[PDB]
Amino acid sequence: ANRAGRQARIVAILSSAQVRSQNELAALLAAEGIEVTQATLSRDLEELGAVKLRGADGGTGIYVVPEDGSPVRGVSGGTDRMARLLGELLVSTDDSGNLAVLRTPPGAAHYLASAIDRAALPQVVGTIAGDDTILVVAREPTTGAQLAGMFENLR
Amino acid sequence: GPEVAANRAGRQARIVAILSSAQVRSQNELAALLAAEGIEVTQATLSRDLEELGAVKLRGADGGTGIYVVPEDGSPVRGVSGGTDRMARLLGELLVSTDDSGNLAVLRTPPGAAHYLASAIDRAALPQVVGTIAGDDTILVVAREPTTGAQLAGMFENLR
Amino acid sequence: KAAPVAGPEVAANRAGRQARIVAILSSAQVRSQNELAALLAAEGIEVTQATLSRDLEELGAVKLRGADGGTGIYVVPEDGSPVRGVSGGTDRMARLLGELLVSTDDSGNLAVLRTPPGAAHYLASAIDRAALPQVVGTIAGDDTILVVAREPTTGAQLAGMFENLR
Amino acid sequence: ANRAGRQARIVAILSSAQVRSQNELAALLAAEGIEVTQATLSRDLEELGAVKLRGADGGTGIYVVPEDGSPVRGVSGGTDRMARLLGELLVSTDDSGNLAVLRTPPGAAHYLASAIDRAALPQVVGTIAGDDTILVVAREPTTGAQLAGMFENLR
Amino acid sequence: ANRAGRQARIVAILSSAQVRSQNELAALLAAEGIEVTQATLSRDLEELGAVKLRGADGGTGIYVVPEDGSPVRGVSGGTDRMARLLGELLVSTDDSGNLAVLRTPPGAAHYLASAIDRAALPQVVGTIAGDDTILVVAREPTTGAQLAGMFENLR
Amino acid sequence: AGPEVAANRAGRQARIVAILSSAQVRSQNELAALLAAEGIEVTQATLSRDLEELGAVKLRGADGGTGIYVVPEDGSPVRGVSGGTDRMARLLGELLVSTDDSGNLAVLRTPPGAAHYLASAIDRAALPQVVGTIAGDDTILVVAREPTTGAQLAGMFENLR
DNA sequence: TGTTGCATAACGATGCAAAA
DNA sequence: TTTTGCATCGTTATGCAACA
DNA sequence: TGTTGCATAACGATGCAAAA
DNA sequence: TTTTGCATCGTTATGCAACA
DNA sequence: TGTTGCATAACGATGCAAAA
DNA sequence: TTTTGCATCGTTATGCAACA
Ligand SMILES: NC(=[NH2+])NCCC[C@H](N)C(=O)O
Ligand SMILES: NC(=[NH2+])NCCC[C@H](N)C(=O)O
Ligand SMILES: NC(=[NH2+])NCCC[C@H](N)C(=O)O
Ligand SMILES: NC(=[NH2+])NCCC[C@H](N)C(=O)O
Ligand SMILES: NC(=[NH2+])NCCC[C@H](N)C(=O)O
Ligand SMILES: NC(=[NH2+])NCCC[C@H](N)C(=O)O
Repeated sequence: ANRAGRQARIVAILSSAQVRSQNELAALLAAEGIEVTQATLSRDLEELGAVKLRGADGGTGIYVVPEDGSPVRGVSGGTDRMARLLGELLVSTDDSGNLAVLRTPPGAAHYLASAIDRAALPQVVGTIAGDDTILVVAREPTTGAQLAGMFENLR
Repeated sequence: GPEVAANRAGRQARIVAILSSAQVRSQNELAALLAAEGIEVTQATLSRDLEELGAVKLRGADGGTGIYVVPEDGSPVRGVSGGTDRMARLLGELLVSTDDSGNLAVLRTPPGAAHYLASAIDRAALPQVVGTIAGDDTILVVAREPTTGAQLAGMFENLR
Repeated sequence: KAAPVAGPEVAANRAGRQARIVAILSSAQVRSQNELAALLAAEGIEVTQATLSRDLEELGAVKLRGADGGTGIYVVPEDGSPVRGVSGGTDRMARLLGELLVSTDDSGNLAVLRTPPGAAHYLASAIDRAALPQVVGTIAGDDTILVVAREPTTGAQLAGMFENLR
Repeated sequence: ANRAGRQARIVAILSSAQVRSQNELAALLAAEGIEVTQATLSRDLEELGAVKLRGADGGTGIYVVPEDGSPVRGVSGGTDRMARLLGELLVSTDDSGNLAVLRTPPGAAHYLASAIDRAALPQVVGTIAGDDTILVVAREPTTGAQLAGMFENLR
Repeated sequence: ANRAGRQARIVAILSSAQVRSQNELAALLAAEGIEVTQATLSRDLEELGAVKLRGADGGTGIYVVPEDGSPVRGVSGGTDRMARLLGELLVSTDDSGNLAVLRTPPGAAHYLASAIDRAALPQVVGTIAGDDTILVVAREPTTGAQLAGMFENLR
Repeated sequence: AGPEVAANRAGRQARIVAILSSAQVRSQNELAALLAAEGIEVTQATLSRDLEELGAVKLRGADGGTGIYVVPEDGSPVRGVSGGTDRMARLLGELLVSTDDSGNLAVLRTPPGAAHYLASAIDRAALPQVVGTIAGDDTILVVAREPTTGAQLAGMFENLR
């Protein structure tokens, strides 16, 4: 029942049991020989990298050891990221009234359009993408003409 | 404007927004940043929300108390699956017909409803589905072997 | 036609029934609501004329006189081709609106609605059927809808309507 | 005699009033001088071509005179129609298992895919369209190979 | 003479070899008995209809004999073509400001929208298609109202 | 006085296909001229690299040798040849989230909206073992042609980034 | 049927003292 | 010098009732 | 890592003279 | 009368370095 | 809040007799 | 010879309660 030897037995338990909470982890260890208290397990999981992952509607969650690196890749970034994509797949800029008209390679529309929404520009009312064209609605007083050139200057 | 909504649709979309561009490490903290927009809700629902959103409190700070992150569509959380409570709702609201062929399950919906339903299915991340793909009034659900298309169709059927 | 024996298993709700209704009215000569209830029954779909009336009323179906004498047939306007002359329709749009509407905003003659991912097209469809006289038409992406207000109505004005209507 | 001068006054009433029912049409005529009974109005509207149109969720409906020709163009046809479209915009046919893979000109996918659904082929489980590609799922025992060639033979 | 018997042996070589260049075609013939020079082969391929086809990212290319007729069907035409499609699947025209609103049969949107882009109308800033609706952005001074009626007059 | 094109491949290429479609280009240097006629100055070196990635072919239209340039229209890939990975491999390591399979199907996942973009590069690749593709928003279905299997395709995409 | 607040149990991280 | 347990309190989950 | 220009080799079409 | 080779020059491909 | 059945009023088409 | 009204009955709409 060594200290560093206990954690190696925890890893195995997790990779074959839906461990709900730390209490139930004391049990899975208890009936297994090794016996500890909730407080200390919280410490092991801490340094063991383990986390409490769950499905999209999977209630409480389960403790599991992260594999490759990051267990979850959450929602994308902001402005600087859009700038990079923008320069990568922006074909042409144009405007008409409060409207800015972006043209992209076939199918690339939605991807770029999303990156734009992500940046949450205060001067933008929202976007709509087709296949090779995006409409960017500017909010008063800002004009589509402005946005048009605006996108240009970070392509 | 933009004038957010006074419902789950509005609040949730607003929730993911914040958690994405901020360092939220506690549910009550979220309730504060929401209040900072005229969005007042109790921690009870917030718990019910980011649980339906599939949000996880990953330890970013090298010490216990970590941050909140919401898995980006297309990149479901590796390891877990759970999620039906909602899919079951939309399923009894949008499902027109179930049918199958081979390892494929063919769901039908009203016009335009295709993508919406499939999204809830993707979040459900069912272990027996490899993934989904939607058109306008049709969804294809790829059953992962040895599970069959017929079998999937059955599930969707008696689950509404 | 659709049975779990040799075909697609229809649903036990409005979604399923309605989609099945339009199907029949399209490939058949239905001239009475009770007749519809029969052809539906012929598929294990049993419903009363009360709801059928509520259904094809929400579907925007009309009893056009095809037979040169009074008693005509039923037809459901094809999306993109709304009925010319009338507009009415909110009861449903109002429902989906309070369920899918994330945010309302505007600019010029445009009203910008936001929805959850994928919900864009679904909502816009209910709006198209509503055929509001002050909207020229709609167009949806994935999480965004553009509603073109017809002059002199303004984008701001439309945004307001959608707002307090949920 | 007079019976034909009355109908000309009915046309005008309709083009400027939300006439709900035939009773309320007797009223609109009554307070206007001309007076008749429900039974006969049913006859006038009959031969006048008038119909009771309504919005998608517009409740009861209103009597109106059809303009150009047909007031409403309802849901499309069936098999023979698909055949026409099919020959018009089908680029290539192929298959793999229970799957038939149709290729169309850019964007034409959804249109053709719809025409296919309309035909409601008993040997088809449903379709899904992208931009220039459609997937047609065949139902056992029918194979995608069959459908593939099937489409070919009516292009 | 023998000149007509050599080409028949070239056809076969091509239908079973990735012939990169004409030099390597002299070799494939050389070690086969028949021997000629680069200059003359250029002439044979010329009248043999053969062409140098290649994949989308398939480098140099390969000589192959066209089968049915045209080996490649390239990007679509221009204005007169759009006119044909336009009359075929245009449900209704309308406008609001610099915007023209086209309505099509379900799913037909993207197809027609593409044909419009193809015409590259100088008075058009670009288009965006949904399912049964297209938005056509006019460029100043041209108004959506103009475009709206413009489309009408070639339906 | 019009749409302001871009100063990159995205802009130039889209502009290239435009010209080749509505014109009779019979030489690469000629293209460089018509491009220059729009403030688009590039060397024949890249133009060669461009219309090679576009899959353009110099088909003999004029009854004599010197023919014109045509770019195959999406949905109508060139019959006979396949080649094309250099680009698909790029987008693949940039947009591919996860690979999975089932039966004759390969299921690729991408970020939101990226689905169609990736699938397009795959379609142009015209791989002999793929019958075709179809994309949603964050998912692509790749139909492997027998005897090739879905699992097999998944593998390829995997170790190719 | 779907949703939210309230009040309470369930659960996890950490200071501080004792033990190996 | 370090590790574990105790005890505490910040944090998250849920039965239940109210309401629409 | 992705891209473009430069300079150079690789490659293909054609006039002109000799050969079958 | 036609066909092939020589030689030439317009056309296309690429190693390499520069640059971001 | 969304939905469906039940029972009832609202509504429209038609046979048959009287009126212009 | 035709047109309108009466009266009837097939057809469609809805308040209300039950239920989820
Ligand atoms: N699917 C296509 N190839 N469409 C071509 C035209 C696209 C249209 N302008 C849009 O972005 O909506
Ligand atoms: N209204 C339409 N766009 N119909 C075409 C799409 C139909 C096809 N079953 C799909 O869901 O992809
Ligand atoms: N995942 C996505 N496809 N996002 C696109 C969002 C913006 C896009 N213009 C729309 O119509 O909503
Ligand atoms: N123009 C495009 N977006 N092409 C993408 C093609 C992807 C796939 N073959 C589909 O039809 O969905
Ligand atoms: N089947 C549908 N998606 N219908 C809704 C269409 C929404 C909008 N009118 C568009 O064309 O984009
Ligand atoms: N934002 C969305 N459209 N989500 C639904 C995605 C459904 C399916 N995975 C697809 O890619 O088509």
